[PDB]
Amino acid sequence: ELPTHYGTIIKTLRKYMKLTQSKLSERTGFSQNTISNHENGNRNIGVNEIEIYGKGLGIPSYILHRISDEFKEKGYSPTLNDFGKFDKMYSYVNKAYYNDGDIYYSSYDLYDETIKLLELLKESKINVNDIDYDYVLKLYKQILS
Amino acid sequence: ELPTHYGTIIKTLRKYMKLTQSKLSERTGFSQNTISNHENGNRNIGVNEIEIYGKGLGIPSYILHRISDEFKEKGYSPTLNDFGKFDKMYSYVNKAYYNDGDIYYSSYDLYDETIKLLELLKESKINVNDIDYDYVLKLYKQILS
Amino acid sequence: ELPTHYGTIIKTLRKYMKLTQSKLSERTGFSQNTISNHENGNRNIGVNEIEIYGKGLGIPSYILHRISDEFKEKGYSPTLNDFGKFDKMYSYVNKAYYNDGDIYYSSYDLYDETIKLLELLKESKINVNDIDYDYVLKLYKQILS
Amino acid sequence: TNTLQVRLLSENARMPERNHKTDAGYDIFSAETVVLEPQEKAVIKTDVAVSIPEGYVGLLTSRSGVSSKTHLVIETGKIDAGYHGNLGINIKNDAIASNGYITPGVFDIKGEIDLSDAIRQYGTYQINEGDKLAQLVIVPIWTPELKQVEEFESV
Amino acid sequence: TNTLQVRLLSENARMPERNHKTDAGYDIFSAETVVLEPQEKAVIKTDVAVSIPEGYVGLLTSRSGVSSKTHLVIETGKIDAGYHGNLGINIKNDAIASNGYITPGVFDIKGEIDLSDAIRQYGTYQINEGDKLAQLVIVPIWTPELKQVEEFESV
Amino acid sequence: TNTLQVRLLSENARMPERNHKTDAGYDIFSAETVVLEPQEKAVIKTDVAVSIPEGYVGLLTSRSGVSSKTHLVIETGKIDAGYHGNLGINIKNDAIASNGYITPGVFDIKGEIDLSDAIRQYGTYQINEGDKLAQLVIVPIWTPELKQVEEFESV
Ligand SMILES: [Mg+2]
Ligand code: NI
Ligand code: NI
Ligand code: NI
Repeated sequence: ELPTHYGTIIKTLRKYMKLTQSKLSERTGFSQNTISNHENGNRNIGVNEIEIYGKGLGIPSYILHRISDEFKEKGYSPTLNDFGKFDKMYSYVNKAYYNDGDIYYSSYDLYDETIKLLELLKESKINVNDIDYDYVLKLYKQILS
Repeated sequence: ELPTHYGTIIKTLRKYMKLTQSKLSERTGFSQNTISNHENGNRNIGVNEIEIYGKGLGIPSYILHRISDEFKEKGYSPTLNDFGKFDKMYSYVNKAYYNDGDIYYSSYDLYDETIKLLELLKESKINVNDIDYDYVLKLYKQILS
Repeated sequence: ELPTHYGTIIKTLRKYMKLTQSKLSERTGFSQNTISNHENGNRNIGVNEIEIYGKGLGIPSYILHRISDEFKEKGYSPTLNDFGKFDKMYSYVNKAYYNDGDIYYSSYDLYDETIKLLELLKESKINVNDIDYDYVLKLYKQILS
Repeated sequence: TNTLQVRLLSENARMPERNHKTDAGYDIFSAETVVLEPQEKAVIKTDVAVSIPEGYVGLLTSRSGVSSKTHLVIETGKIDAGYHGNLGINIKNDAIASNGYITPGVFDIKGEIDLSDAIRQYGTYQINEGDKLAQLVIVPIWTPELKQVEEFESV
Repeated sequence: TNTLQVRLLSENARMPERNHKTDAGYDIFSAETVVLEPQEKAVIKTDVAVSIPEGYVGLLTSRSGVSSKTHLVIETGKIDAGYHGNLGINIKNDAIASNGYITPGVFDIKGEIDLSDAIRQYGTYQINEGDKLAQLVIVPIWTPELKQVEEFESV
Repeated sequence: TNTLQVRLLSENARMPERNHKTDAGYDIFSAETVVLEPQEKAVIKTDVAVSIPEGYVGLLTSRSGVSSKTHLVIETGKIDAGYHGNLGINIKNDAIASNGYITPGVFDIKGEIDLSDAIRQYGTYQINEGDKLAQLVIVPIWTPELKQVEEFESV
């Protein structure tokens, strides 16, 4: 049985992806009652269930566990709070890993690397929306040397 | 052409497994006449034939060659003589190799290791029948450090 | 677009293999007009086209590129000039690589190695036609130590 | 059936991870904290077990970022179908110790240095519980009967 | 469809080569010139890119002549389906530096020595643009869904 | 047909061995006795030959007990379909020689030490005729035609 904060993680994520409890069930195969209990904290959720939510949400399952690890270290998840920024940046990061040798052969963890890139921007008051792939790529190579 | 002592090895093994010359043929596909000649020392046996006897006896073929190597070093096979004890111990040893990391990653040769475990017991006048898996496992890890 | 000397390389090779422009087309699937233009220097040839000529000529494609590299270093190809000798020797060399451990595990480049063996013979005025596999094998091991 | 069964053997175990359905492998995590001075060897426990189906072999192997930016060398383990024990990563620190040079610093799995509790040879790595150390790649296999022959012959 | 798509990324790139239709692999060529003193590491650019199809992995790996007659050690890279960047060869010179011993000589990929422009540690290799350094072997893979279980159970 | 043809090339050759039908590989035996001081390399003869069928590659590779309890490092050889010569195991002793330290002792393939006929560097291994040194794992392969493209494109 996984921690109960997974309920919040799945609700907030479901909402971000613009999906209804009924529409998620249609993709996951859970009962709407089961989903509501999951999110409410009624039913505990298992590791195997987390794999199914990921597929239905169109998010890699391991990311949900990383968010949960943030809950445990602090008491909340900055990543979950600013998930829109994480989405944008994680997509640049993936495009770099699969298309540039300097990234592909040096990278250690794409998630942690996405977060260090966001944290660097925040520290210099730069908005993720006002920059492009090539700017990120140059910076990303800097943090891998 | 393999040495003629293979005839004795196959007879004694056939007998240990409670199989008749006719029943072995039924599983091997040799003629009863061929089997008798093999065991009597009439026909020499080939390496490819040894692979077939192993399958029919339900014993890994390489073990027959190891027994034969004992014949060559001494003039007889202690293992063949006490084959019942070897059977019991070899089974513990295999269960350990496929279920415990300390054995799986350190083991060099399961046959030689089965024999060193028996020889250690003999040197302390301990009967193989009066001990269990967990006792063997502790000892087996000792001989692999 | 590849260099134009590839036209000469394909013509001279076609002729060596005793094939007509029509017969090559039958095996390659090019138009006789295309082949003639290729050889004449009209059409430039692509890398993908070189792969098809190789298959039709029954020669490994990479060899055509090696001949071309000789054209670029000097202004002509000694290998192409004495291609009959290269053929004979390359066949010994391949038989050695696939049948003798000393060659298989030590070899660096079968083409360069074929050429060093010919160059050694030439320097001692020895005719390739008057020697056999075993003589080459002994020499080939010498140049790999 | 296209599923792989996994056992978590302790509270330090992490379920293996994959980015992309098309990726070759599953990333594998250390369950323990290990210090390796130069030329030191260990088999590092993951507290995970898997059931490789018949006809396959599992390959427990290195990651490009780790092997190209550190001296940690991983020897590819071949996991048999039916091995059900704890998966171990077979590792050497192949840095060479430089004369004296001693330090309180230790390198991590990213090639970076921090400060440690003790004095050791310069070049020492410390692996941490939760380090993303290896991957698992599963490939099909051919397992024929052997036949001895005097000369080879056409199939 | 039985074809592999290849991109040549520069004028120093060489199309991969194969002798014999039955050979396991395609020989791969260095696109650059690199000096490696003892214990030195690099990822060496080929200026080639490939598109490994779904269900496979590419193995970028060593050749017997190179690895048995030199100290150059290549760590097998696992190329994912959909990696489309420049292919790199992950290499270490695992010779050990002997005390002093310095030299103007450098060893090549055949184990032979020539004379160089500078003084370096005895044992230094120089890799040249066009060296036939590695091969590419492509094998099929199993990529299942993971299921956690309390105990293993029959398929 | 599910059989692999094998040639025994001498009286020192041993037929390859397998425990369990489901095991990934066949254990392979040294046909000779070899002393390797630290950093010494050799290709060790088995006096065995095999005929790998078309569409496969043979992988001649290490065993966990040997590689984790000794400094003997084996580089995985790729055996082509149609290579019919003597199979060789590509090996280095990757222990480092410690200053002076000389000894009449030699280590074996189990990590143990015995007494030898000569004085050598501490860290020297001796491999014996009949040592169970490597395994053979056979996997299927994809061997396509190459096509050059300006840009990649969907299959
Ligand atoms: Mg080393
Ligand atoms: Ni996403
Ligand atoms: Ni038995
Ligand atoms: Ni030819």
